[PDB]
Amino acid sequence: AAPQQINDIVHRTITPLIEQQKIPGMAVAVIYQGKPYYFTWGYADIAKKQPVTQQTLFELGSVSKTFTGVLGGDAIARGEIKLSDPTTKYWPELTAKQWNGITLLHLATYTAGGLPLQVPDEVKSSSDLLRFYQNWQPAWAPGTQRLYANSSIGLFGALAVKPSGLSFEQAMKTRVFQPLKLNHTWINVPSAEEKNYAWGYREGKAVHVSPGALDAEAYGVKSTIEDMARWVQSNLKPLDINEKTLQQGIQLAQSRYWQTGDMYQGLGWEMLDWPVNPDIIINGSDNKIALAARPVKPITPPTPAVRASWVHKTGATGGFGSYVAFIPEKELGIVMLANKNYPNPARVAAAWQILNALQ
Ligand SMILES: *C(=O)[C@@H](NC(=O)Cc1cccs1)[C@@H]1NC(C(=O)O)=C(COC(C)=O)CS1
Repeated sequence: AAPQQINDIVHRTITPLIEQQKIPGMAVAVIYQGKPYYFTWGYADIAKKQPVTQQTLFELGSVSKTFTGVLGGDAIARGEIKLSDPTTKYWPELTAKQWNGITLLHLATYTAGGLPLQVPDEVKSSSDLLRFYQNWQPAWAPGTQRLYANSSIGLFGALAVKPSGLSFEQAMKTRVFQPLKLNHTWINVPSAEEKNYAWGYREGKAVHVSPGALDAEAYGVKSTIEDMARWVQSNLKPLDINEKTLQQGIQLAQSRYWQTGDMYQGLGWEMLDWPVNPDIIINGSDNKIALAARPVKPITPPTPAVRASWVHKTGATGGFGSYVAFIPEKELGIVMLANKNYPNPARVAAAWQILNALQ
């Protein structure tokens, strides 16, 4: 069991959320004074009456970008890449003139100048990808507008692993998942684990995310509530991580590279100063704002990770909705995994109500 205050706020917050949003299955972890407390509701498979458990795998959707950002941070710490490196250093075939001046930093932080939200479904092979990026015309100069984009950070992740000689999946397993003992976190779910893979539900139909180019880097990780609680713990307290470059990569992913309004862009993670205005984070998570182009101000040098921050990331696929938020100064965090893609503001409002009650 958990402290009664945790049980109380979680039951009082999540129960009406599930009823109002018609969520079939949900798992929540609260990290309180560094320790995890787990809660499950509902079904991973409705028709087959399989309950959500602490071993159920959920599609994290864009929460995957936090792993990509940390893996990139680890590569920086290893001396393998620098964020100021030009994109063309790692992909010399990207010869089109618009790529002159676009750095890894711009890719990682969605500031390359209008790379689109999605890689087109028609783009599958590395030859298709090259044609896509060679034909793309920026709307803005690099480093002026943030436009959230799988095609931007997805390319960052693919290029950041090139010096290592490893595939993106192998780099992620060897350099992030394995050192942190994330033993049930997968880019590709093995056959033997399919029994634990929840179905997502979209308009009442059971669905799983479809393959797409750069999916692993941008939205393709599946994980359990236990592994996600450990991921939060690791990002809350990197000084407990023994592998020095991973410790440093976690810190670098919470550095503040750009500001827009009151939010700061990290590597994958986004941050605001704590205490936050809850209306700012709730309303800012609505796709009307979160997917819009917004002007950025550079932070030179990037601010080293600030402990008194609200650090967070939403994620979705067609059938799933996920949210992670944590406050390093308070040793406090939350993971919310659900097998329905329900509106971002409802996730953020519930998470803030829980964490604010426990601060
Ligand atoms: C990040 O979470 C992101 N999801 C993906 O790009 C991965 C997906 C694979 C299949 C469907 S989404 C954002 N999620 C969503 C969503 O609500 O699912 C978006 C909504 O898109 C528009 C347009 O409103 C944007 S991409």
